[PDB]
Amino acid sequence: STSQVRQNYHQDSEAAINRQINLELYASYVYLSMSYYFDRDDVALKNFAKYFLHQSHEEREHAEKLMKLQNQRGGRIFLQDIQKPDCDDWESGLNAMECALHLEKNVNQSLLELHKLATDKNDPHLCDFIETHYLNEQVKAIKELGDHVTNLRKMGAPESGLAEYLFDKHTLG
Amino acid sequence: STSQVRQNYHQDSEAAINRQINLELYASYVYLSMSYYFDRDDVALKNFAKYFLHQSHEEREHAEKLMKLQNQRGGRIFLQDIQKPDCDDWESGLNAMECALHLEKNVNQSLLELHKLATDKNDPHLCDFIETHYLNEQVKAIKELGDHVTNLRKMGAPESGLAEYLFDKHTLG
Amino acid sequence: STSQVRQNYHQDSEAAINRQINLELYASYVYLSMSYYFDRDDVALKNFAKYFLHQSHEEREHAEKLMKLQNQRGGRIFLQDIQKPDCDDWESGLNAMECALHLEKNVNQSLLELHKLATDKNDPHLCDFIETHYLNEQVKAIKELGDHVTNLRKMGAPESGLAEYLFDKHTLG
Amino acid sequence: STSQVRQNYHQDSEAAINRQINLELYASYVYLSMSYYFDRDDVALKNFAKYFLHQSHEEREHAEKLMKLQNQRGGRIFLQDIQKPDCDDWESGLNAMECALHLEKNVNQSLLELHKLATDKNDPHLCDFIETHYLNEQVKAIKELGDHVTNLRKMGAPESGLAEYLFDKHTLG
Amino acid sequence: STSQVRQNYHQDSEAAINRQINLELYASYVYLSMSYYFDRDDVALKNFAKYFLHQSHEEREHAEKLMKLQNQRGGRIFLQDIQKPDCDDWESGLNAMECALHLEKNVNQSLLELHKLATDKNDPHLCDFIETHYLNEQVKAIKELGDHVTNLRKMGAPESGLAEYLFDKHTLG
Amino acid sequence: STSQVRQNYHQDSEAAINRQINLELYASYVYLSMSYYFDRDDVALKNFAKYFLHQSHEEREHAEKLMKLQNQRGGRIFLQDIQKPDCDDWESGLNAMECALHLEKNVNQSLLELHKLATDKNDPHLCDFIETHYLNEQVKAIKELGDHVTNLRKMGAPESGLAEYLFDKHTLG
Ligand SMILES: [Mg+2]
Ligand SMILES: [Mg+2]
Ligand code: NA
Ligand code: NA
Ligand code: NA
Ligand code: NA
Ligand code: NA
Ligand code: NA
Repeated sequence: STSQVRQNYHQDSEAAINRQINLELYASYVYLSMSYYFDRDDVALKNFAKYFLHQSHEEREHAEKLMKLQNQRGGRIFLQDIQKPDCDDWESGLNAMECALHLEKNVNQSLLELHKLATDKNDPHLCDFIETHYLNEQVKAIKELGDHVTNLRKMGAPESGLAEYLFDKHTLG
Repeated sequence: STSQVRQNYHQDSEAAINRQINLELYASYVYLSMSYYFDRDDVALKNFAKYFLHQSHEEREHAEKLMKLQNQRGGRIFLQDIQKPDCDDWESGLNAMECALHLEKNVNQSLLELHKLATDKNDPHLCDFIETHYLNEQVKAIKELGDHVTNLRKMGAPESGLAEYLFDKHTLG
Repeated sequence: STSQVRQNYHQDSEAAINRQINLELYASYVYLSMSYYFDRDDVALKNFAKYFLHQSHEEREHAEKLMKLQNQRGGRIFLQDIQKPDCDDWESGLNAMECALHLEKNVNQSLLELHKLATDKNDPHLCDFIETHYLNEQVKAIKELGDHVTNLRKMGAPESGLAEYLFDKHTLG
Repeated sequence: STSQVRQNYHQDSEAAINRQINLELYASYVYLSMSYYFDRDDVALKNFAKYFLHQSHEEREHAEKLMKLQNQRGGRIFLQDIQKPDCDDWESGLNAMECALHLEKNVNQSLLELHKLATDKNDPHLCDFIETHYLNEQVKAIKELGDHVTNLRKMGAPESGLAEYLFDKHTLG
Repeated sequence: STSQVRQNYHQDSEAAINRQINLELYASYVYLSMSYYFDRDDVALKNFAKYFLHQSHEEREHAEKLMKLQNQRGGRIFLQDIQKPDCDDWESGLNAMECALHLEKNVNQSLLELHKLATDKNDPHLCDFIETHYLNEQVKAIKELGDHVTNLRKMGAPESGLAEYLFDKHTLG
Repeated sequence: STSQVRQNYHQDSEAAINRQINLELYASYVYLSMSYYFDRDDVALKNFAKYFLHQSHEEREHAEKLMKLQNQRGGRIFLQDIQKPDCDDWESGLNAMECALHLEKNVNQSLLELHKLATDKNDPHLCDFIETHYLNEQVKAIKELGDHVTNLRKMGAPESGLAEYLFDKHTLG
């Protein structure tokens, strides 16, 4: 039953990796939802749409990198349903950015727990994988989203549609 | 409630489009599952893996094009859960190709039903969209998969691991 | 007696590093043996030979990088005899790949123990050195060797000399 | 009061980061002092001067990278006075190199303590930041300075002004 | 005790030069503080941050040019502590620009006093050094900062976060 | 038992070739030891280190060329342990060069005996192999090492660390 390549790879780590794959695919789908919300004719913030579509594709890449890890270590990928996002309508550029920030922080929390599990199972390969490819990426993503939220709020989002328009143009464009 | 852009776009067409978006995302996820099955150390058919990863990404693009259509016509996208694929283990290159063929034919059946609905609702824009971007793509995809299945079977797949190896190399490589 | 550069570098870490240098040189010599086995006129698998010669040279590089580490930290290199490989005759491409996989897993086990020692001695520099340069390299090497072994077996190695011939051509060539 | 981006970032880590920023700025100022000592008409070792000016600028960059970290994690930078170096007159190329070595080892000790704190607070992001950007840099810097000191001493520094002249020319030039 | 190069270089001029070096290093550190204030996630004015980081680096260059002067004339550099800036929190883009203007005017006042001292000691070399490298630079810097402050105020800074956002984009970006 | 390619290749020649392979691998390991001795922080002669690392790699190439010969003639390679060098500490650049000269002369002596054996067994192919690839190489290597030793001694090595420094720079650099 054991993969010929498997070495120092705990079943709990394999299970946590599968959970993280699902979480990354969920995040990708959330960002997809936000992108096409901004593509609506009654929202019409093209650069918000592009920003979130980019984020969605990046999240898919993260999921695929975790799947690659799973196979590299000799674990077995078990996919689950990708839950629909909590929203169909994201209300505003600012609200979408706030939801993105919350999502990224939740993903980061899951990564930190994954790292803690790896550490407890003395899996330095897994630990350094997470550190190299995920943790810093998360920190950057959270910082960027915080900057966006701060700027939008200072500009007067979401009540100033001029605010969101000009943010779309000058920051995301 | 009606989008300012909406014209000659039936609610039933909007609903069918949402169903098709979900189906395309499902197909993408199925192909993703197959790709990383072939990336397993105990399967190790890299070009099968690449082929299915490519198919997964193409399916995601098809879904995004349908979402774009939905917004273009003034419909509203409603996302649903993306169901996990029926399999974790696809057994063989031949079996995966057969499942892909079955999937593509099911998607094609759904597209033909969508076209029938569009025709009944006298929506020539939607009909042409499906014809131009989806129907011929499906016919080509089905023909290619049928060619793959035929070749694999003639070569002696799935019992001839040499068969699958050489197919991976010479057709998909 | 203490090197002017030495800082947070435990004697046990220095000793384990010397052991790892010897192990890397041993692995290099093993791969050299396999390469020239495949260069024999009665084996004549040129791309197997090239593959293992490449592996031998890579192993020498790994050993030299550990020696560089030892000097960087102010430890002192103590070289030992490089034991001859367990085999003169590696029997087949498949058998050689299986022995390579076993060797790489043993080296990986030694690296993991080295990491554990570093961790226990609170030597984060050493830990991240191992993580960055060795652990992922090992995981990749093991995965590749597992793929090779899987493919060879599925093709019918080692009884199908056609199998090994075609693997030599299409994968390693 | 808590930054919107802050996650898994302990107050003690923030405080230690501020201490490290100050230490890096101090080191930069020390190297600046040494550079312009070697620019004196009665010392006149241009390549020593360039070497230490380079080191000063590198130290400033390290400090700025720590400040960037602090903001990335949502901590708040608190700057302190940058203490003047212990010397105005560094006496010789050899003495300056020895003081630089001592300084670099002290900075390294502070980095190791920072890492230990990060580890204790289970901050893998901070740990890998230190490992990636600082620890190896320190090891290299210490090794280089040790090489310089060794060479100078063997050449006959600081009593052989010919020694320092030729070292300036051939190593640092 | 007298440098072999020293000629027409008064001790009071040497002392005033050392004071100016310290002042330039202080200004550099102030600008550094402002830069990373604007890099905070709750401020998030990237082009303000870049502007002040640039100013900090320029101030470092000014200090180094004065140190070079000191050595050229045969005076001896005596470094002092670099005092921390008066603020950790610069409150707004406008407030930071106003503080920068005040700082630049104080540095200019110190340069004018240095020039007056040079004149009184009949040190035309020192006088023309100050005139060529510093005085016009100061006049330009003050004019630019005044323009920034004027623009920000007219735009409605600091109460209009839109004001600061758009200034960051269009003037400093 | 006899290789299909074997012709005019005496068992004694095959045995002597295996001995020479081991000797070449030993010499490569000796040179490796010397290289990293010169990489020590308390020796710090980078160009000595590079010179000996180059020699080590060349020796490995010589060994591989002999292994290739063995297979070309239809003999069978039998590897032995590679003995550790007689020294961990090579004391000085001059001492290392003297040991290298002694080593090269011993290898040359072994090559001459190999040639004599070939001649006695009327193996002109083997004779001309040795003549073409090894004997002249040895003569050149010995002459170069003698030049190095002569220069070092005349410069005042090993007591003049300035001597070794400047030799490292001007001859080996
Ligand atoms: Mg790490
Ligand atoms: Mg004038
Ligand atoms: Na992610
Ligand atoms: Na499709
Ligand atoms: Na290795
Ligand atoms: Na530093
Ligand atoms: Na200035
Ligand atoms: Na040789």
